[PDB]
Amino acid sequence: KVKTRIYFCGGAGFRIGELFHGYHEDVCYIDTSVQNKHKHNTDDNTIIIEADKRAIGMGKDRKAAAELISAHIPAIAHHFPAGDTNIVVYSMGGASGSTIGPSLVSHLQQQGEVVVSVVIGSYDSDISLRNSSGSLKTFEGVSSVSKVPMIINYHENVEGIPQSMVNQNILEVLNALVILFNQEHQSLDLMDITNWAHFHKHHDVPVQTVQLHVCFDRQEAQAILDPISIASLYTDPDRDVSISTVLTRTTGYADPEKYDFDQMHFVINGLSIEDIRKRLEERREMMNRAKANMRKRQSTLDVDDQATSSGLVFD
Ligand SMILES: Nc1nc2c(ncn2[C@@H]2O[C@H](COP(=O)(O)OP(=O)(O)O)[C@@H](O)[C@H]2O)c(=O)[nH]1
Repeated sequence: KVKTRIYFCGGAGFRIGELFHGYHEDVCYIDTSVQNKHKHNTDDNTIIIEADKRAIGMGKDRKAAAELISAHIPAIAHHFPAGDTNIVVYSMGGASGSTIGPSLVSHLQQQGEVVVSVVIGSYDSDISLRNSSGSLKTFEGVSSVSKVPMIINYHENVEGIPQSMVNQNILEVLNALVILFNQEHQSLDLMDITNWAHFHKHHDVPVQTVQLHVCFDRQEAQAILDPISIASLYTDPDRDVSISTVLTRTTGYADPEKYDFDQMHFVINGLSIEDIRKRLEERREMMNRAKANMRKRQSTLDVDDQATSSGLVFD
């Protein structure tokens, strides 16, 4: 098994993967569109799921995408087998990443794998907000069905903010995660990472969506409310000090000769998910208000009008 398999799904996943290229060898790409392919997509690392016969995307139709892709998931998972750790990357407001991604997480978690999702919330229209809300609900559904808390590292496409800034934050996270999982750190074993992610095995906590916060100093980790499970890396072992009360804690000692960071923390909590739910709820309340206030014009047809079988009408 590879140490870390990264699954880049849908357009956002493809774009992030193109930016991330060279930072990790064991990556793969799954989409419903050939258009999203770029210079780093090969026949060996990419699966394009064709619809009855073309691959032109799903255009934010989450239900259609799910109908298409669901039956292909076992084959895809067989083709790109799980790593010791697994990272799945996709947008929430689209159609393909937000179905392929969570479907892969569900399949992988049912096999007992360790999985983290890196995801993007959006709400630039009624349909994409509907998609992001469905995706948030999906995380909860996948947590329930796979019986393993679904871990999401969440990024919002804040209306008005250049997506390039969100992409950069995501790359920083993917880089940090790859280091965390690289199996080179003293005192940090594979089962240590496994039980950090699968903390539900040892604690009376709800099996539900949890949020992963990648923190680059002590103070950022400290700010995370009600932490459930924390993995910490130090280049100086003498700095290994528990930050706050936490259910599971695991630490690794990174080579200070190789690494120019003091410490990194990967903090899982549950509470922060509520902030996402609340944010989408508020956007939904605005959207429904706007919808309900849209003016509906009278038909241009009179009751005295006649139409031909093609729809031609003569005045
Ligand atoms: N931050 C960021 N957001 C993206 C990127 N690509 C797409 N998105 C967002 O994701 C939404 C869905 O697009 P896409 O991921 O291509 O949909 P999909 O192919 O059906 O999964 C878009 O409306 C954007 O809000 C990207 O490269 N970076």
